[PDB]
Amino acid sequence: ISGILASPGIAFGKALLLKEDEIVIDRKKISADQVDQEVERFLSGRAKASAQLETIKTKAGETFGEEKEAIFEGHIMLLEDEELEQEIIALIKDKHMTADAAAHEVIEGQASALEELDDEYLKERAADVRDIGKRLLRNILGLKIIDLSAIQDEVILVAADLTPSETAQLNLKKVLGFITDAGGRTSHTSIMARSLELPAIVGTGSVTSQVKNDDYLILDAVNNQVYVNPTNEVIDKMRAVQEQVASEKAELAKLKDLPAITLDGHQVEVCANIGTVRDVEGAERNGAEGVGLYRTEFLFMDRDALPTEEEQFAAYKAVAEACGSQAVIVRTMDIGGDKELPYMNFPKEENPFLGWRAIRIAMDRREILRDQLRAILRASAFGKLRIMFPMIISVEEVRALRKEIEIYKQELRDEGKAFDESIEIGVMVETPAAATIARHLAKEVDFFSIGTNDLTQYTLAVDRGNDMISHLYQPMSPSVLNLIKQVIDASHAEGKWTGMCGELAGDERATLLLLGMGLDEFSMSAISIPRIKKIIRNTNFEDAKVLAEQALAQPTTDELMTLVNKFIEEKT
Amino acid sequence: ISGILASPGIAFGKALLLKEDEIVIDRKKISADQVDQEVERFLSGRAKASAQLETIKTKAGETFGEEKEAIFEGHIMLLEDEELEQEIIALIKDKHMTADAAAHEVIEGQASALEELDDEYLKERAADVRDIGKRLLRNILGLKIIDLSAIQDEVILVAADLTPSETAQLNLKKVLGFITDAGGRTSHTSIMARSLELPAIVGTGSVTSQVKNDDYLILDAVNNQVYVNPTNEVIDKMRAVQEQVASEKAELAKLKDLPAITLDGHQVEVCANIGTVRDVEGAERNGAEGVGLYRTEFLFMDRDALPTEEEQFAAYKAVAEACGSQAVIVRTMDIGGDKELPYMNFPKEENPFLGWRAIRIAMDRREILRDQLRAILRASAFGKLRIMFPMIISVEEVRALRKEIEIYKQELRDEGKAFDESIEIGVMVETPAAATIARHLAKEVDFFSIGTNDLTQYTLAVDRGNDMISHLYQPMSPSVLNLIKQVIDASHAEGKWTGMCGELAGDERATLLLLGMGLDEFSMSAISIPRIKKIIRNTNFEDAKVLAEQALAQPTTDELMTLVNKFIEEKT
Ligand SMILES: O=C([O-])C(=O)[O-]
Ligand SMILES: O=C([O-])C(=O)[O-]
Ligand SMILES: [Mg+2]
Ligand SMILES: [Mg+2]
Repeated sequence: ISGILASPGIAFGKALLLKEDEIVIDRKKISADQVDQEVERFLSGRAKASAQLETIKTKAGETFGEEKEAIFEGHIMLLEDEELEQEIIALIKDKHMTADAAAHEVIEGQASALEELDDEYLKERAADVRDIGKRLLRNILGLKIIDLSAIQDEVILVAADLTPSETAQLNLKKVLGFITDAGGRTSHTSIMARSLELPAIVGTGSVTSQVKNDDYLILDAVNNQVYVNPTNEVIDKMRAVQEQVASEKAELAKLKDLPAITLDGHQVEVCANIGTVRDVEGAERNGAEGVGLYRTEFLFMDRDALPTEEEQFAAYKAVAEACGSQAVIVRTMDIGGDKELPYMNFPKEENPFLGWRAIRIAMDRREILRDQLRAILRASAFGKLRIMFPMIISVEEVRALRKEIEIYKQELRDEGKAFDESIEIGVMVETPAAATIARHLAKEVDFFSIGTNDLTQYTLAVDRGNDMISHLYQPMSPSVLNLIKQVIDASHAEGKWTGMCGELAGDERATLLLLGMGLDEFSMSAISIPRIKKIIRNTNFEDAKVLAEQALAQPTTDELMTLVNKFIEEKT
Repeated sequence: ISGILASPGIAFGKALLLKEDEIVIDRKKISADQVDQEVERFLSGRAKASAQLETIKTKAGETFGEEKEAIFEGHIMLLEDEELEQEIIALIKDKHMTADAAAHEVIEGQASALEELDDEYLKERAADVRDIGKRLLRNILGLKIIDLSAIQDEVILVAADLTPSETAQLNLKKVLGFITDAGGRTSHTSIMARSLELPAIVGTGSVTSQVKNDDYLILDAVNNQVYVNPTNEVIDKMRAVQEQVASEKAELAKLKDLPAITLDGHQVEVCANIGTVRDVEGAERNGAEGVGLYRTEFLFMDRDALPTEEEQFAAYKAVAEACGSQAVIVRTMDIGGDKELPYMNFPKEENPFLGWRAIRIAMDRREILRDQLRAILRASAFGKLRIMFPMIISVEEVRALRKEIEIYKQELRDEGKAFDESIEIGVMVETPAAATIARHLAKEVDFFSIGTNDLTQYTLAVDRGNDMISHLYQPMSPSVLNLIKQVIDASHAEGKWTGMCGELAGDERATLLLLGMGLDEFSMSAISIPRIKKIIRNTNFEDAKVLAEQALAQPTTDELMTLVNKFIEEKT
């Protein structure tokens, strides 16, 4: 069993397949003698659904507050609705339906009626009822129940795939790692997982049919294997591997306070990519100099509804303050990739990653763009904040966004609300357009950050979440690495600088190149900070610059890798 | 009603709605009277299914021959198999399911049984079974079945969307045009419609909800308006609008033979993109000097099976010969973005346009690449052909494919099979990767054709299919133009040439820029040949260079549109 290394670590744990068992309704009519057993089946499965809910309601009386409780209390009501035991019981008795057939039809009726009124609030109950519907049915049906937030024991997730949203809400005290059939190194799912410090392997093809619930697994995400029901002998070897990983952390932690300077005096900034306030420890721990990218999406995901200016402002305030004196590049919201914000019901697209994403959504719905930009400016009252925009392709877009920034700024001035007047405004360069037009853009913004995840996806036209072509996904191709050069240069030509938060900035393989190409700031998963700090400290910039120039002249990846390879053999 | 004009023309006819209708199975047990009913309901639902295939089968021993007719003979056989009649009947009668729920089950049953055996041949029979399940189930549930190839009367098609294959199967004598909710100017479906000279308007809000089956429309794909049940004095205005349209042809016609030479002596080629020998007619009609892109996919969607070496050869030979002295640029096959061929049953992808497309397939399944290249080469013994590859992303890919050609060349040599030893090989530059490494690629090929539909798509990360963001799909961006220039220049630096088969070549607004930027070859829908020829014949080339240069420095489309306009004002 072998996939793509996604997020590092070794994990020892029982398998939990997130793959939910299908609701198979028994459709054979029942007999008069059965009528009692079936009533009791439903009453039994209900009490069991009502159980799980009481223990999700008390959980949300804590880890979510005292309002999240009411939400789940309202659910319990929907389940224990006397219109339901009414209709359901009558279906079993009067039409000899299975308790599961009955539940299925009473629920559907209940939900369908609720929508058939012209109400947004009743349109929500119908979803609630259908979701309570499932819980009940699956409880009646005997099927297992999987609670991502409320996992009980230390497990390793095995699924076909995982959404960043799903990955968000994962209980960390309990999930030790995950493995998926599909995905790729550079999915937002894999990316997130890196800052959750959660080991993950993703391109497995078919883990979901090589692994069964409760198989003991060692997710070796150092050497890219999973072992299913391993011998004690294998476990022990894997425990030595686990320990060896810790020794490295220890040796590498010696770099924590050291700056990222090359042997010849060239300093670059080494920052962390974050998603949430909590990722900041990771950052402190790994010697971050600040935050090169704050993916605000992960906020919008962290919840069940669209965060207000108020709540965002609280959240960006906390991150700023949690970064003490250190700066933060807050990127405005990038939803629409492989980043579902489900609670919105944006319609399906044939190509989400070539779709209505990030900047395109906010510009379609100023409401969304206004709250956010407002929330960030108001929060730049309490920290050194920069603003950055995802998914820029045109100068036109940048200009429009600046207008908005200036409009929100006035509104703030007008309402006696403080913001850092000197706030720097930058643009992601993650689009072959933005790279092509970089000279121009460098004139309109304060800085760049290269998103090599998207730039690669788009340059090479390969979907970053698509295992089948992943061998074509090559951020280290002459294609992408020359676009990267262009961007960096365009920036310096205008006295501006370029960061990188794409996963390449964290890849040991790229550091010398990136370094020699004039990259100004490396933002990465906190875990990758020390190792990259290491190569930077053991590198001579001027030699890196000569190397990067011959590597980028190479016509194929291997010819290019080769140059890098020889250099590293000669230097070591 | 308006959307995005896709294919020019004005059609008059009754609406034919294309039913999205998705099969809903009635799982609820039926009552005991409903039995004779549903039994017969199945048999007749099937009689219909059987009937509709019966025309399709005979239209096959005509348009193709006995071997492609026998395909459906088998389909019929699988449909009429009494092993499924018996099973279906049993579940209606004994287990009291609807005709559809039984039929759903028995189909799924037979299909999974076939897959369970480890036989490529039966996995194919599986698919057929499922294919014919669909038709059976749609007939059982009386959902309408429009066989695009056997449309009775002159209609105008109205549909959610329309896939290239679908468009391929349109009875050209009876469908006079179409209108869809979704789509883009540059979607392959749109493009095919141009060579069929089929007026089309895509990307309306909701023509589906606004047009009734059998409404009288005047689809005006000249001015971008659809009239629903037009007033007779509107039926008149339009009829006169159609007159102007016809005179426009008559006038443009006069250039049929004239070369594409600017006033000051600069010549370019101007050719037709084609799909099928049948398009050669339009090309000759519109003064094409050769074929700049022979989208071989289209030939593949002209059939219900993968065309073998021999079928391809014949098809290519015909084209080569229907082109007389003229050169055809045969592109190897490009399946897998918005152009699937259903008969391949490839699996779904999250982003087809960033997925396993074109060359990525032929390289993962050599039989496909081999048959085809074999066929092209052999056809080159019969007329001037060139080979060109789609979706090229790296120098790696090109070398691997040339190496492939060389192998296939020898085999032909060894089998006593002529091929043009002079045969030139080039590549689509339609990826920002390709554009970026254009210099490198130019050493490795004889020529380039820039696919701006794709290049635009990836450079801007905007899906050619996605109407919601169509406003961002701008091949006339400073970003795409720059990349165009960079490619042309690459060509010229090696002493090769670049053509263009993307829709920009045919776009009146790019013609002066494309020209000024030194593009050697334009290839388009045949219908665009005269407009562009006209523009070319009436420009001064030197002036265009100056224009091009200016345009390439603009950071904004608008600013670049201005140049173009002041030119047109001052210069003819
Ligand atoms: O957003 C990013 O970090 C990227 O696309 O690489
Ligand atoms: O294939 C093409 O011609 C394109 O993408 O423009
Ligand atoms: Mg990105
Ligand atoms: Mg193309």
